[PDB]
Amino acid sequence: ASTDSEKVAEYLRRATLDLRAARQRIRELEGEPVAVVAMACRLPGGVS
Amino acid sequence: ASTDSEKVAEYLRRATLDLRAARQRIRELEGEPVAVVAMACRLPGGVS
Amino acid sequence: DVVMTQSPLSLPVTPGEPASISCRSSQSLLHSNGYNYLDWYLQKPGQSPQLLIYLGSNRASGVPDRFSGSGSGTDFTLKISRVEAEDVGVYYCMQSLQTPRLTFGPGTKVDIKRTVAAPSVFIFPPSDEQLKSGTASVVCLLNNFYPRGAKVQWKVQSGNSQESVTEQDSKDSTYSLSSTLTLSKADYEACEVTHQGLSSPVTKSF
Amino acid sequence: DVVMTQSPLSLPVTPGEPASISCRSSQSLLHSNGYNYLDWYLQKPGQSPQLLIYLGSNRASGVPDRFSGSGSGTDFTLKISRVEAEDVGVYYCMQSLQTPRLTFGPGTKVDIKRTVAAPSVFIFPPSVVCLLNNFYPRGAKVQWKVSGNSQESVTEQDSKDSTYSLSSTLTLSKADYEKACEVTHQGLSSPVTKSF
Amino acid sequence: EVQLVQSGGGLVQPGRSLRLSCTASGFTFGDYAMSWVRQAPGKGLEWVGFIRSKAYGGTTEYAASVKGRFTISRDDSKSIAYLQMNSLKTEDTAVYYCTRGGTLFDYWGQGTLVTVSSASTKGPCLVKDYFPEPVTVSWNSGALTSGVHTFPAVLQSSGLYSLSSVVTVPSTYICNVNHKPSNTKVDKKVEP
Amino acid sequence: EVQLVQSGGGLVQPGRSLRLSCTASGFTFGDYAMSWVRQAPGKGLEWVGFIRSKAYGGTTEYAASVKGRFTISRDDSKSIAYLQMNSLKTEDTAVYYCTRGGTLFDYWGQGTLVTVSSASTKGPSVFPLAPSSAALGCLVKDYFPEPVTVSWNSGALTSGVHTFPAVLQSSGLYSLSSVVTVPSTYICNVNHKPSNTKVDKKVEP
Repeated sequence: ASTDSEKVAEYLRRATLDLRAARQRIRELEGEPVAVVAMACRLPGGVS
Repeated sequence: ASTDSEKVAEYLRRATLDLRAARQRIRELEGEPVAVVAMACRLPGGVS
Repeated sequence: DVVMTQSPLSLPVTPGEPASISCRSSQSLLHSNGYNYLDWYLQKPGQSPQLLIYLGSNRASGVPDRFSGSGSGTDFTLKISRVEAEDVGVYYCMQSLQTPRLTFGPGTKVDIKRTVAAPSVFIFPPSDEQLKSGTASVVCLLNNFYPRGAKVQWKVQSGNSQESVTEQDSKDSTYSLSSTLTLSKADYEACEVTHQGLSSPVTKSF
Repeated sequence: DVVMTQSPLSLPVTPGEPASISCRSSQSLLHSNGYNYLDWYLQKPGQSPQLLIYLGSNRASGVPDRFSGSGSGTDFTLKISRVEAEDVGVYYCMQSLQTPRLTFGPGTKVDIKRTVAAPSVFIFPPSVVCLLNNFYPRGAKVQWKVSGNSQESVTEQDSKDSTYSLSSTLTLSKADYEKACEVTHQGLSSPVTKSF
Repeated sequence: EVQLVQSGGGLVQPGRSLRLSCTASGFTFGDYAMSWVRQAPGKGLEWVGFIRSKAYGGTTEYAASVKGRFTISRDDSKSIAYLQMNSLKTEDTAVYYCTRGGTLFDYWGQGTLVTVSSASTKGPCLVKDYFPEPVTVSWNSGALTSGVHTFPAVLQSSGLYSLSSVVTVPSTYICNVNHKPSNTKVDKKVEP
Repeated sequence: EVQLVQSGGGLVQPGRSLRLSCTASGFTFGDYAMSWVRQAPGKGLEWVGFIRSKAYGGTTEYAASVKGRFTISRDDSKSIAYLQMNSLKTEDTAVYYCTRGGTLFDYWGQGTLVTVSSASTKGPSVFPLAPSSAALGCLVKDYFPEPVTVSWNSGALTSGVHTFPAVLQSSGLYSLSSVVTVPSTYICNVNHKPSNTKVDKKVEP
């Protein structure tokens, strides 16, 4: 109604959000950090 | 150039293109098929 | 400027194989900028509706990848891959070029495909749960008569009754139904049903 | 409606560490839809220009992930992560509120950072020239007086060392000579003169 | 990250007023435009109204069949939108939804249900003449759990909904009802 | 994929006429709007014109110093854009670009030289010297056109060469210079294939 930029803005926002989500998924797939939670060892010299 | 009538169209087209490219990249990364090229075997009997 | 078009309203589905829904509206909706103005919405039975495909054919984020869309100047089809159980629901062809919309429309309904069936034609001219106080309104009953398309009428002639349906009889997929006629005391001095599974109409008075 | 980069026009860089280019504007854009109509462009030496980021910071495809824009409607600034080879050229700030855009703008140059090595001065008697050598950072002033007519040239940023060299020629025609050449550099003290 | 968590509703006699609230969360509520959609029971969908964003002003379009009956107000301090029910008239009863966006309908929030009209509890196998709203069945005192065919209620001339349930066997059956506001369990057997 | 190529360009005397062809492939050319930009040889980039799309119909607007000078042309059968030339001026000598988009300048073309002058191929002069020391200098003056090659010791010593780019003389000719080093038997050689001239010169201090 208002001029013609009354519906185009919503589509622009939707497209931007989808692009952001897709790039986030790419980043998580290819570069997700991995954390170490626990560790155990058995080494000479009486180390247990 | 008509304000808010043509400028948004180019941005929408660019955003759609980028979204399509990102989704294509995701699909290719996740499940791209792999082809079999050569063949070799050594089986019991006279098979060589 | 009307989108009265719709796919077969009672399209059934089976798990595993794809399906297609198409609606071809009135005068083309291709804007000057070069974009169709059609959108798709899904109403899962029980909760709030959801958005599937916005302008043209572009899957929204979070929608399963099985869904896809296609379109043209006036022809638009919604193509879905292998169907699962949860996909049962209601779908709408939804346009945005015209004035702000007044109603989404009748939409399309889907269900699990099932072989044809026949009713049980149970009638209860006996009526005592409301007797000696007022009219009990009688009741004629149907059971396991898939597909859901059926209708009833009362003759003895009548023009006032009430009906209710169930939700595809759960796993039976047969849509049991009950009908209730409306009567009074002054007229207390029957139910006829026919559907494509039933070859001939049947009526009883006992 | 008037935008100037206001960023360091030279901005020497060195790989490894990141950098940034500020872009100060006039009254903010903030179109009613809720966006900023500002874009970025990059020009490689001797290459066709290419787009990097359109409105806001949503860098298009093909662009490496090391680029990232940011900023409000009147304080736009482009962030670049760890610096690598190339990326040397001219960067442009582009607005979109006024359609009849005439010139992209002076732009900001990018080059490899180096030391403050002093220049060298030489003269060539006979239509004579005054040339220098290896005077990074770029810059030199020629004020031949013994003024008004001159012609000079400058090479690229000395790929192997990044120390520019310059040559300027006195504009003369024939035997009309009947009788100054000094250069001031920021990495140099008071200029020295040969004067034939 | 995005919820609308609308609330506020109940039973209202004809010719009265009420209000509803939609609560934004996460996203910048200022830019978007709110909308209200009503779904009648057993029907499709219908649009009620919407309010433009501040960038375009505060224009509100109330479609039709309302024309000042209800009003939509927007608050930005707490990002809450309000719909002012006023002078309710019978058929207005439905479930109401608050959605985000003027033309493209986004995340859509969730719905709330209101009723209308005036009556009183009556108490109820037909299981007729009740008006709390819900009714439960405890077939065979909860023992028999086969062949159950409980059917949804049906509006009548003066409310006072009625129910139905049936089982079959070609061969000890209490049916029985439960009523939350009155606890009028009747049990009883039947022989035809 | 999306490729844009440009054709049409060369030496033309003042007051001539010409046209430029922009070729697009790999996308629906109808929707987009073409725009032409020009970069001066040693200056910034200045917008020239912009033609709208038939969806909005419309035409171009051009700008100052170009309005009423020459026009545009755009087709649809083969998606070939045309820029006309009318009464070319010497200051118009600059590289030209054709790119997609009217406001957001997307994927560009490749460029075309398109020079304007009124002269002929000439033979370069030498006037060399070695005053005292060391960046030995053997300049080249009064040659046309631009293509020219220089070397030292018949292309033997190539360590520290500091040949400088060309500069336009006020007479339409060009002047060069070339110095390398000698911190102490050196001959300067230059070739001008467009004028097919071989010049080798020995210089002493």
